[PDB]
Formats: sequence, structure tokens, C-alpha cells
Amino acid sequence: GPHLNPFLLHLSQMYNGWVGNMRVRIMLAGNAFTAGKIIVSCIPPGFGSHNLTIAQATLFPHVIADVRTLDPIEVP
Amino acid sequence: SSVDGASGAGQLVPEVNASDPLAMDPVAGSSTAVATAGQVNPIDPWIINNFVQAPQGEFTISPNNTPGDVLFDLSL
Amino acid sequence: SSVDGASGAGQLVPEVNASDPLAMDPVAGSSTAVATAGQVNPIDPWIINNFVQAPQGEFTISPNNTPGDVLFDLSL
Repeated sequence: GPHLNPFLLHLSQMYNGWVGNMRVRIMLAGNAFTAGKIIVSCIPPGFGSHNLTIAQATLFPHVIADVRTLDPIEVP
Repeated sequence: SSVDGASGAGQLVPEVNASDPLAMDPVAGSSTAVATAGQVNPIDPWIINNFVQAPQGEFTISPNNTPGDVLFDLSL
Repeated sequence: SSVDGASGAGQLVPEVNASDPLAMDPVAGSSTAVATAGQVNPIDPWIINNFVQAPQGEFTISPNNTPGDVLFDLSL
């Protein structure tokens, strides 16, 4: 939604509709002396807000990143 | 989907597992039932390649575990 | 001149910084002043490429520092 970006948000108040894709970047700050992974799942609209298991989170189109990653994780 | 920390994992851990092949021949799939099953029901191609967390998806190894302990027992 | 420990740093730390380009167009240099400045004074070519420690050349990060703390503020 436009609300994710203050610029867009400010603009939404001038137009009455929208369509489009955003690009998301997750950036982690870790040493080479750490370990652990994170998982981002893309949940389609019309699903529900019920809580999930990490196992279930895998069932959605996902991205699993290791904490040591230097480069930002981009997810469409 | 899968992002192993290879990039920042240094070279302290092995990436791929080097192991001799399975002492076992390949087994046939549906080809068998085609002639006698009443129907041969195809499944969503999207399920066909997504590695999803199995219901028996978790296990844990600890220094309390002793060799021989079963971590998981999967039946086809 | 610069010798990063890449050779013996193992692969515990990231060599180069992977980052999206600066959201900003390039700016013109002297070309502007040429016509109105009384003189356009060239500088020693040896200074032109030597990365030397700026007078505001040091800063320190510690676990006492909290995000938001300014490490340095350089004005052109």
C-alpha cells in the first residue's frame, strides 16, 4: 500500500486509486561469528490473520536468509 | 527461496554433502496403476516442486542425545 | 598502499560493500566557474588521487553508542 512510503502516502491524498508493485529490502547487521536464519513469506490477500508454524511459513513463496548476509535481501 | 549463508559462512562448514550414492535402484511411479486404478488423479503442479515443511517437520540434536537415538521416522 | 587482510581474513567478513547506487545525479565541477571566476587555479596532480586522512579523520563505535548517534558530520 501507499502507506508504506511517506512520499506515496502524501500523494494518495490527491488521487483516488492505485496499482503497482513495490520492492522490499531487508537488511541485517551481523558478524561472521553469528548464525541463524530468518524467513519471509509472501501471504496472498484473502487468507486470514491466523498464526503459523515456521514449517507452514515455508508453504508460501518464501525467502530464507542467513543472518551473516551482508547484501540486502530483496523481495518483490 | 533457499539462501544458505555460503557468502558469509567463511569456510568453517561444508556446503554440499559428499556421499556415495544410495545402494538402491530407482522405482517406478504411476505407470503401474494406470491400467487398473479406476482413475489416475493428477495434482497441482505448484505442489510438485515446492519443498514444504513436512508435518513431521522438526527434530533436535543435543549433547544429551546418544548415538542410536531416532531423530525421526518417516513412512512413505 | 591499501592492503586489506583478504588473504588471511578467512571469509568471516565481507570484502566489498554491496549497496544500491546513490539516489542522486552527478554534479558538475569547475566547468561552471570558468567563465566568471577571475582565475581557475589547478592543484597538484599528486593530491588528486591520494586518499589521505581527513582532518576529521577519526571516529569510534562502541556498544555504548546508540543508533542515531552521529559518528561524523562532514560539510563539503
